[PDB]
Amino acid sequence: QTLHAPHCEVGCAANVARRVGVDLARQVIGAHWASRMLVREVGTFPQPLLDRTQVTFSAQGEGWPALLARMTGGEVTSRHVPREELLSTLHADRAEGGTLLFMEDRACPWLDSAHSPGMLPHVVVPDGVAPDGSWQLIEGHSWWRGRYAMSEQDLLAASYPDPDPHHVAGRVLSLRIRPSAERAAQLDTLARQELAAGLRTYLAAECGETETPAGRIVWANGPQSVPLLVERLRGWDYLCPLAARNDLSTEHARDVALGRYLFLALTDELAFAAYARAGTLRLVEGLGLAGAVGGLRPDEAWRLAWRSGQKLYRRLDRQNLSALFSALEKAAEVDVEYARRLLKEL
Amino acid sequence: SLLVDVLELLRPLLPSADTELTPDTELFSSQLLDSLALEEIQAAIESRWVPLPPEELTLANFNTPAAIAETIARTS
Ligand SMILES: *P(=O)(O)OCC(C)(C)[C@@H](O)C(=O)NCCC(=O)NCCS
Ligand SMILES: O=C1CCC(=O)N1CCN1C(=O)CCC1=O
Repeated sequence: QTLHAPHCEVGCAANVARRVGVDLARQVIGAHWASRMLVREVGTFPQPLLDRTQVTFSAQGEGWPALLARMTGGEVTSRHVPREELLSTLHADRAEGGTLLFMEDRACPWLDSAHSPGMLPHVVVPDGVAPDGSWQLIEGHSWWRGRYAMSEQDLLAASYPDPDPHHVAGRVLSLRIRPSAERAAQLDTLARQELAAGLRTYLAAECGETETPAGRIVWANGPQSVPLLVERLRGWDYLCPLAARNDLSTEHARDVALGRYLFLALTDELAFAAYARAGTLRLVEGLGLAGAVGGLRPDEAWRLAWRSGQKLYRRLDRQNLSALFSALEKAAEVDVEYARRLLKEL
Repeated sequence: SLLVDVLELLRPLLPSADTELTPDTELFSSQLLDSLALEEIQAAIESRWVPLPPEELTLANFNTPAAIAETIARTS
């Protein structure tokens, strides 16, 4: 019953969107076609937060907050809220959509993470107070997806942790996104027009960079994205021989852990691509345009890349990396043909 | 028979032959199986029955042998 997605904030957003009659995965995510390599690397000195060269992939494009806001005519706003205002802010957001509430891994008993706040904060969707007086929390990540109960006292404690490494105390993302009735009746039309726009951005194949205290950030869009991603990721072929060694220094141990994490985080983005492409296919079907693309399945191609990423970060075997590269090439090739034929009919 | 097939493929992934394996045995909440075991299960399933998408990789679907067989049956 609970919706979910490979990124927990996206699954959370999907549940809020459904409250107001919006199918996030089909009409918002699925309507935003995108493909992008991102790199963080040495730029202009000094960059004190640059800890390592880092590369990943994204199919999020402009991201669901921008898309959801303009498609519904609403707003997606991050704020920090005082403890005395939290419950009333949740009830006020609820009348118009909902709230993404940030909180540490260790505050959520179902995550079984009492020992650590996580590398990044968790997010949940409050679902009002049950008749028995407990608050309900919706979990948007697929692995733990579901609804959970928490006392009002535990909820407020969870929202204002001390210490607060992630700086999530009172942090709410408010989704006030209830469309007008006429807008809601038109949503598929807006999704169709967003669909064509993202396809044009993708074929435009723009790119850029920006110098930040955490390094130079480089991005490249479009058909070029996955070839450039593969060429860059080749640089991590040292991971498997290094991981195989048993004379590892503390440094080389960190090298392996962070290299594995690079590929774990990449794998979550491959999963998101699979999820978003499947959304695009459902959108296209409902729009009557499935004849345009003639059986091409970018959703399955990215699902294969996803599985290859899982095997790689789990095992770091010698040939897992090349298998991942093969799967990505195939997904890149399906994507470009799918996009070209779909855009022709739009 | 699918429930029988799942239990069979699960048996060599357990840490010891001592380990009780019933349809209701908890596999992942109980730390009984690790990430490498999950890879074997996913690979077994796409080789034999159905290519499971991310949407189906949930603790609910994979925590017991009965849930796994349910997942295969429902999605095949
Ligand atoms: P592998 O890491 O893919 O193994 C799969 C898994 C289900 C064991 C894995 O996703 C997992 O459960 N990792 C640990 C979960 C946890 O409590 N981590 C910190 C909070 S998310
Ligand atoms: O999908 C998300 C949202 C924030 C975050 O860290 N993730 C990654 C997956 N995840 C959880 O959802 C619980 C612990 C973890 O690493």
